[PDB]
Amino acid sequence: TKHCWQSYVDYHKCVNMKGEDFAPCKVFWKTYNALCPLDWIEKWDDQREKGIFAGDI
Amino acid sequence: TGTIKRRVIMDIVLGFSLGGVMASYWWWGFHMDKINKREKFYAELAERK
Amino acid sequence: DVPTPYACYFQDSATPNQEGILELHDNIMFYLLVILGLVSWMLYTIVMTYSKNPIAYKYIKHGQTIEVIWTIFPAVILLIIAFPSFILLYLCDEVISPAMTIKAIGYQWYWKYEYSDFINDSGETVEFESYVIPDELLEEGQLRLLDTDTSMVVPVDTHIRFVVTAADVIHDFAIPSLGIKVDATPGRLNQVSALIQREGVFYGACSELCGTGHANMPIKIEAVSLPKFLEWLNE
Amino acid sequence: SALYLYPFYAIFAVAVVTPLLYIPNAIRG
Amino acid sequence: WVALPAIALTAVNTYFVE
Amino acid sequence: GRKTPYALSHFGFFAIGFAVPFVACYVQLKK
Amino acid sequence: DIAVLYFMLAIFSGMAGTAMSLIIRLELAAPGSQYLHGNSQLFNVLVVGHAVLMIFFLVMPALIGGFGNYLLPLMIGATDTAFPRINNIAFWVLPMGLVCLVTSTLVESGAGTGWTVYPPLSSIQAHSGPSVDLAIFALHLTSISSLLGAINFIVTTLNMRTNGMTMHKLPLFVWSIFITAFLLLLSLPVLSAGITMLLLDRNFNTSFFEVSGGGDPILYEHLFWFFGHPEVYILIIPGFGIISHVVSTYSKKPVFGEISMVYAMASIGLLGFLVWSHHMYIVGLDADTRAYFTSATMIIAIPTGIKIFSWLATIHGGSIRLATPMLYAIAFLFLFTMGGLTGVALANASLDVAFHDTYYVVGHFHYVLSMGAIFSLFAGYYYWSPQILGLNYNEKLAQIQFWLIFIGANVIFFPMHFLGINGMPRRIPDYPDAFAGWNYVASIGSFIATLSLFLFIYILYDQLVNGLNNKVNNKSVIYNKAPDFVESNTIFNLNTVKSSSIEFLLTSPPAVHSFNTPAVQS
Amino acid sequence: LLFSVGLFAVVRMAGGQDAKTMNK
Amino acid sequence: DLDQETGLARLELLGKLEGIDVFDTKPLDSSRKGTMKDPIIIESYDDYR
Amino acid sequence: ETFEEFTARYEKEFDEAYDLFEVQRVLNNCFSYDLVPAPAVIEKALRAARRVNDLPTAIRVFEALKYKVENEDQYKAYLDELKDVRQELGVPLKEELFP
Amino acid sequence: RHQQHPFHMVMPSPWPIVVSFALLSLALSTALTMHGYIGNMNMVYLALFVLLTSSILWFRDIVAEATYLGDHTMAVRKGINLGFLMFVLSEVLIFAGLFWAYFHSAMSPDVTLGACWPPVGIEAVQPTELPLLNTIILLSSGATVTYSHHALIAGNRNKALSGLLITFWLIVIFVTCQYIEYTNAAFTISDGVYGSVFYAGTGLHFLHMVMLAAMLGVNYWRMRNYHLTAGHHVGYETTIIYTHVLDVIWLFLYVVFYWWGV
Ligand code: HEA
Ligand code: HEA
Ligand code: CUA
Ligand SMILES: [Cu+2]
Repeated sequence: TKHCWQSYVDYHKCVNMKGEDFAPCKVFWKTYNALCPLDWIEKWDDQREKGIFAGDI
Repeated sequence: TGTIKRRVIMDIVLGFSLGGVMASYWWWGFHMDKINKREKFYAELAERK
Repeated sequence: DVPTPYACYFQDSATPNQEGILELHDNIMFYLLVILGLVSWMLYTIVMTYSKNPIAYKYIKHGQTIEVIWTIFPAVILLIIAFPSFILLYLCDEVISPAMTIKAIGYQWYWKYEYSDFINDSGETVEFESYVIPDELLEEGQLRLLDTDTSMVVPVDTHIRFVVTAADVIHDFAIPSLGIKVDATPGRLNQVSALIQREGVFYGACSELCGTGHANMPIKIEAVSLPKFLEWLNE
Repeated sequence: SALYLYPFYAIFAVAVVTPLLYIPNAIRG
Repeated sequence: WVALPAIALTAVNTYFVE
Repeated sequence: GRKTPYALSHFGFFAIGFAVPFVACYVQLKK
Repeated sequence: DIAVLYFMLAIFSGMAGTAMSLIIRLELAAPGSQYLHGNSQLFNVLVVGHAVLMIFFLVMPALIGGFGNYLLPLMIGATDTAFPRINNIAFWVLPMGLVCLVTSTLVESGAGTGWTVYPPLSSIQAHSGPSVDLAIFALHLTSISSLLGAINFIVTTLNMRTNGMTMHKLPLFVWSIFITAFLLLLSLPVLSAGITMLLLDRNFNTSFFEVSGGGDPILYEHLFWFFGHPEVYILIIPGFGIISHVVSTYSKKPVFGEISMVYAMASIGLLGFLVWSHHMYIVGLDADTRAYFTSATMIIAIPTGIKIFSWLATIHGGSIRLATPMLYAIAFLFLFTMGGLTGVALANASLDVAFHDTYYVVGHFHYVLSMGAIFSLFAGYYYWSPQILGLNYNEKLAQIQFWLIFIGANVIFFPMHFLGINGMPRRIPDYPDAFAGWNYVASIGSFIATLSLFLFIYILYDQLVNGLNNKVNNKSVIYNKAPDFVESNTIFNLNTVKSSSIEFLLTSPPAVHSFNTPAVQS
Repeated sequence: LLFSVGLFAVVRMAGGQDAKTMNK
Repeated sequence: DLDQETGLARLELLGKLEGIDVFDTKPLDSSRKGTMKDPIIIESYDDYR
Repeated sequence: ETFEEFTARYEKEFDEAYDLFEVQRVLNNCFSYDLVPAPAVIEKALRAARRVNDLPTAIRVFEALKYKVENEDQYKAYLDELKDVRQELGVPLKEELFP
Repeated sequence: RHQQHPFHMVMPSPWPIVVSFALLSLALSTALTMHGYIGNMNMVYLALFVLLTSSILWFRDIVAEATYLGDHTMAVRKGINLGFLMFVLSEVLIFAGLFWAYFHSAMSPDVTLGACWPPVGIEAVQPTELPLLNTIILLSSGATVTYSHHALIAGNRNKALSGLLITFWLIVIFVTCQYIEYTNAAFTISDGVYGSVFYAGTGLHFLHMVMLAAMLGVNYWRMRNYHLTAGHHVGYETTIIYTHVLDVIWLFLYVVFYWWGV
């Protein structure tokens, strides 16, 4: 959907922090699997395991 | 007025008319060829699954 | 369909997108051609029928009210030529309908695709890199420089979205049989919602230049039905 | 005066001779 | 004259703060 | 000059101006 | 003064650009025939050398500045151009850029990536053949030299207005290139800033148009658009001035609608900046934004239509005298009406989504820019050349050059409107097999047009040999034949050397210092 | 025009597509 | 700023206070006939103007 | 602007002939307007041609009206009235002359 | 009396300075493109030095034409004034290009690398310690020369020298303070899409201001040889104030990063 960053941050600020049931975050997981690419997830997982990922957390 | 007024009126009005009949036969002929061929092909693909 | 030698028109419309583009194109060509018939009759009549006598007519820079009449006339030409442009942009721009998502990305010599509309029985998001066929690998039956080895395959009567980016000088995929044109920028993504009318393999090419390999980047797509796409396993 | 225009003419002369010596290195590596 | 002098005095007063 | 003030300098000047894409293409095809 | 060398460099670079045309089209004839380098090695280098060398080196200097520094002060009445020191600066800056551009072609590999060098990876990856820095410096010096000449033309027709002309009945070329330089001011230094931005990105690795750091190429895309759209209006509007003067003096010195004409040219100068838009309509901007864009390109299509209806009224009802510049003006008008028609065609919203980077836009812009600008420069040379050069130009060979150009360029750039809609890609070195038809006759036409250029060279060499029985007097006498003068003055200047049939009264060739006494208007 | 078309015919016609049968 | 070379700034100041301008700025349209019996008069510091 | 004020104003400007190129210039411009010339204007034209001591311009006005005369019927009517005017003038047709 | 045309002439086309500046620009081309990838460190400084020296030679010949030979008049005065007043409006465009580039980079958020701008990793300077002095030192520069101009009209020397020299000794202090600000800055040219748009829209002022200091040093060397006078309106006399209007539009740049940006 619009502003894919907001979808990814919505279900990424899920169960890492903000312990929530997996279904409302799973909706946005399925939203990110379509509509948003798969090659760059390695890049924006390297950004997260580095710790200077652009999410606010 | 006179001859140049008669000629600009007849000239521009017949230019309207000739451009209109050239593009009108063009659009009629080719656009109706498109409606025949494409709507018949879509009729085949839709009515015959 | 496919390009053909000595072709006047473009390929066969299989989208309501290309049906609308062909309709509006014939509309604007109609208004263009009445203006061309006008100006051709004007120039022929003036240059030939005015052989002359060596006097020219006296009247100097003037003609106020009839001149502003033929300045108001292009404005009504614009309004009648631009209302179908407005309605076709309003009909084509919106993407709200539910749709299958296939996403592309291209790196200077190829494309690759990913099918994630529907988490399948294996559950794995698939990839295949659509390379070219060079001079040694030529299937002599198929046609050169539109040769993509691993085709896209897309079900008929299904809304499809092309949600793409790129890298590695960027460029755009364009399939003129079904009329798609987007950015594929490195940082920004965009979609285009389009169903298809019929079945059959559709051919396209790369619009924007990438450099040393802008020639050898063909783009094709196959159009099947729902059960033939259902049988397409090992994606 | 011109007593400074003469060495300025000299340094301009070498400054427009030596890039023309640079360009065969630019084409040949 | 009054736009230069007193405004420049206030400028030099505000410049000494930081 | 005695034979060419501007009699051949037009032809030769335009021959150079037409032939410099040829020698640029030649030395770029030789790489 | 500057004008003679200023024209000689233009002809030199024009034969170079037509040689690039020859090579590119000779490769584009048949698939993979003449050259093995079907890549950006040598071929995109050739199309950038072609495009940037010819637009920047030919139409820009001769159409704005050659007729400017020879024919703006002589029509307004000025002695010399108001800053006589920096015309000399700008023009001698130019062939240094010719050397810089041929050096960009010559070096090891060649980073020639089209004339509209888009960043994302035209970066340091391409700078092993570092050409594109030399290409952007050649474009940068041509940029600032045209800027300098623009300031000079503005100040010359502002302060050195001879006491004839007020601002209400000005000549069309004078007011034309005043609008041209006033339009050039507002668009040149933006792209100068973009040159130094992207040169800093590709030299000192800060990379803000590149991929890394979140750099975005669309800012540069807006920038070079915002320059290159008024750039093509610079390319055509002094052409409109020259066509106005030749349409005037070969048929009927009462022309249609002066104040209307200069209002329409100011309307083009107003509305021509703020539509950079259609050139990448397609990129995925907002729908209301692109619709507003499409609506405003229609209103930039209005006033040029008003002007060509005016010249249509002008050639009507006048004693035409079909010399070679009148043929240039009538061919100009016929082909430019069709090119503006295809402009309205491309100017729609939902048609650039089918027409971008195909040969349909290529045939369109070659049609307007080539036919309009080069027919106007043809008219200008074959019009003002016996005044400046002093020699008569062998009218029959001028006629056969016109017909040969007309049929050659028409049979080049008419098949592109067929090759484009079928879905050709732009700058393709090796096109698919189903496109081999019309490119063959395009190659035939390219050889026709370069034959006509060589015929122009034989005419330019025939400028030596003083034919008297070939062409003597434009606007032959009406009913007099015993009295002898230049037969037309619609305002009564007639002061010393300036009149209403402006600057046909200097001498052939004009003196090294004319205009001793200030002229006056009635 | 005849010299241009004849010069085009006697400069190059060589090395094109594979064969007419391949197109078939 | 007096006693300097090239006194063209003299007659700007001189003509500024006395009327007679410097470099014949003024126009002319004497509403005449243009006829050879009484042409427009020509005054110059020369035989040709 | 109309027919009659045109005729009056340019006959008044036309009896200011006094010369060859003056009468030929006023013949040119008073002939080149957007109205056919009045017969009184061409009678003053022939009388001014007698005044300025020149015959071939008195031929030239007739081929000028032969072009501008816009039909053949007004041409024969002008041939009639201008014919007995020629009998009191002495000027020939070009078609009677064969150069 | 023997009269003339008001506008004037120069030395003809075989003149060494127009060939000098052009061959100099070709030397600058070869410097910028051969140090970049073959690495000749010495001669890009040589090209900049010969550019400065040829500019001062060209300027020295034209000010010799101005006063040492005495050519310009009121029409040419109005012409040079209007030309280099429209040069201000030409500079407004290259200004507004960078202005609109930063306006686009801050109005449209890039979804990567700090969606909120300034990004996560780069922190902007507080505008109150040094920049609160910067806006007031620019305001004082723009506020005391409009009285220095009436001081030059009035005919005295000490008051005009007082206002003039406090202005331009003060902006030499401004050169040093901008140098120490953009020396002490943590983030650099190679950061974000934020660094070398902010450093570009400060380095443009650095370039303009070192050219400004060179121009007014030559103006003061011209002033000390009794060249300029309050009646000597020759044309260089009026081209010395408009950089204060350039600094007012510099303050207009300055405001878009502090009150609206952060
Ligand atoms: C000097 C050259 C020149 C001129 C004058 C124009 C003028 C116009 N151009 Fe074109 N154009 C280019 C050169 C030029 N162009 C170039 C070089 C490119 C891009 C190529 C690239 O850079 O690689 C381009 C690209 C370009 C595009 C980009 C599409 C794409 O990239 O595929 C579009 C689309 O809108 C367009 C449209 C127009 C229009 C509407 C005009 C209008 O100004 C024309 C209006 C004129 C008239 C309409 C004619 C007179 C009127 C009538 C005959 C009677 C009344 C009729 C009507 C008013 C309806 N141009
Ligand atoms: C200055 C404008 C101009 C002119 C005149 C021409 C003229 C020609 N051009 Fe080109 N061309 C461009 C500007 C021009 N072109 C541009 C901008 C591009 C796009 C580049 C790209 O995007 O990379 C392009 C692209 C382009 C392509 C690539 C198409 C693409 O993918 O977009 C091709 C293909 O062969 C081509 C061919 C030709 C040919 C055969 C001519 C023939 O018409 C040449 C024959 C004409 C002449 C004979 C004129 C001679 C002129 C003079 C010497 C001076 C003027 C007058 C005189 C005094 C004589 N041009
Ligand atoms: Cu990208 Cu071709
Ligand atoms: Cu455009």
